Amino acid sequence: KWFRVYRGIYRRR
Repeated sequence: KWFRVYRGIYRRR
């Protein structure tokens, strides 16, 4: 996983 996600990019913290 990556760092804390945010509004604008689909990911998982």
